[PDB]
Amino acid sequence: EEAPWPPPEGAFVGFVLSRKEPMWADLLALAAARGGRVHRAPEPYKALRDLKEARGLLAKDLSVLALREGLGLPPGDDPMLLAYLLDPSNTTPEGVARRYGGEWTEEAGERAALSERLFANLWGRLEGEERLLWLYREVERPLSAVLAHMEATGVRLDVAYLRAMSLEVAEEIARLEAEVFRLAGHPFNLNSRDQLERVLFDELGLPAIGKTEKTGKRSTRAAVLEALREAHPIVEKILQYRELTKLKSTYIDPLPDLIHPRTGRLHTRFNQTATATGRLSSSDPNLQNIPVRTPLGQRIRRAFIAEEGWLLVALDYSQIELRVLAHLSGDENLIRVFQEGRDFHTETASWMFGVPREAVDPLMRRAAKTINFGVLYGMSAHRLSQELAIPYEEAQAFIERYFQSFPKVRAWIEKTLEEGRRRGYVETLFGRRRYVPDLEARVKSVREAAERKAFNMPVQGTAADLMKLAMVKLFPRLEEMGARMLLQVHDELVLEAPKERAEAVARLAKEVMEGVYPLAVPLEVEVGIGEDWLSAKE
DNA sequence: CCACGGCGCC
RNA sequence: AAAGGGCGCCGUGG
Ligand SMILES: Nc1ccn([C@H]2CC[C@@H](COP(=O)(O)OP(=O)(O)OP(=O)(O)O)O2)c(=O)n1
Ligand SMILES: [Cl-]
Ligand SMILES: [Cl-]
Ligand SMILES: [Mg+2]
Ligand SMILES: [Mg+2]
Ligand SMILES: [Mg+2]
Repeated sequence: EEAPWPPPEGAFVGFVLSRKEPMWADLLALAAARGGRVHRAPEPYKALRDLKEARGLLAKDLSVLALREGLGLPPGDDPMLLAYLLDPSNTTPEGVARRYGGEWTEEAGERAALSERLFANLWGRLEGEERLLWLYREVERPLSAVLAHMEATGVRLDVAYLRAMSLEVAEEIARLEAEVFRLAGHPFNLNSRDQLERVLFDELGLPAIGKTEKTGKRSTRAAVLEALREAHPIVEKILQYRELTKLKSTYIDPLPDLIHPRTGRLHTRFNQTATATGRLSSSDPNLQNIPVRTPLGQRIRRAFIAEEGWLLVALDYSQIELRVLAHLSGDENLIRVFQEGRDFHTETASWMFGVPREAVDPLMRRAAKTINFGVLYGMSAHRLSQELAIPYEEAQAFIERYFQSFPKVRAWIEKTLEEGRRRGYVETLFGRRRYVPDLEARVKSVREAAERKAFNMPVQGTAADLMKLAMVKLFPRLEEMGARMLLQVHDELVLEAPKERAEAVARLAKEVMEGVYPLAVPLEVEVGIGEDWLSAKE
């Protein structure tokens, strides 16, 4: 069953890393399988040079390690991508092997054999699924090479700035904690919401605003505290303490340790088979949880900087999910908002707060956004009434008035649920599927939860599909200009270009992103250039 | 790791 | 008056 290295062209690779992060790992073993015959590499790094592509489970990760080693080894077929298209609950090689056959072990030869076996199995299961195969060939497979480039290229950090920030934030946390304990009259677990609830609402007697979801306790969530800002001096201190503590522990302190000593850069890991709707995920750091608006969240982006002689170019799709909803629903009022170049959240804020659009400040706009997303995407009158501190019947009436402004959105939700009940799944514009078997559940809460998943997925997943396709379309032209693609998070992409090319790069990227796919509304992209991510994000 | 819950980012 | 989606974190249980 064994055979000498090197393998024939087209064989499936298997590999074992010393740790899960390819930029940080040694390649313990490398092997390839073809016709069930397995070829094991005598010297893994040397053997990488024999391969023309990385074809097999986790191909992107081997490509990342190859790039570190100065080798252009593009990722090719990967059964993980096939499995994820078949059903996005398929997210790990372990889970995929368990579901479809075989076993994910710690031996390279066995992994190579499994890759071959899973490719055949899953490819067969996809026969005739032309829309999923289009996603595979035109989005997922080429995107894997883009993600390999992003992860291996990494991004420069201003480590001196982070070190200073850590000292400054620690000092401020200490001051805040001390002042909180003084205002409270005693020390307590400032990280315990149960203890906070007691201090705020029993001991200091502040009025409670909201109830927690499941247990109906007095909520201490940020929105409640924000509304109690002027009720007691302790409140603003708690809010600040919570945020500083969180960002220090998750970003400010860990980031400098993630700088790779060989590259001098941070190598964020991107995963394209991780979420239920098709959104990309990042880890080490998870970029998702860096706040956009707060001073410290902004200071964190200031720590992400361009290489000397380069600039960062940051591009953000403006309200892409709402534009997708306009497209999918065909709602005329929604389409009109974007055709007329208006801001959805400002327009609706003006409507719901009864003030002119110019009077909609960022605080009001933030409040409106939270209401819009909650209402559009399925919040009940009960929850809305509690959070808005209004009677139930008033919240129920607001919801009806809201959808009366966008009548075809409701029609779209209903049609989507009707077809989903029939088919057992829902789909994005490009045909990415999420299975929703609980649409036929008899238990009311179980069925209704399935419905909310079902009509949310086509919007979020289509937005994600669009970003991924834009990345695929942009990448080769970027490389032609000597530029790099570094980060993707939220609705944003961050590139790095030589200073002399940055303006041309910004123009090209905006164009490619705005024209990625024709919709019933235009796509808008905001673009900025700077030596750091914050300066570029403006 | 799994469950539960509140809370936090988009 | 059963609780928007996605992704996380922590706490509590094991
Ligand atoms: N509470 C929230 C917040 C966000 N989102 C989803 C919907 C839009 C997407 C991106 O968030 P934002 O960029 O903040 O929203 P936006 O519509 O693009 O508004 P803005 O112009 O302020 O960015 O995340 C959501 O479902 N629920
Ligand atoms: Cl650098
Ligand atoms: Cl379901
Ligand atoms: Mg936005
Ligand atoms: Mg949970
Ligand atoms: Mg938040």
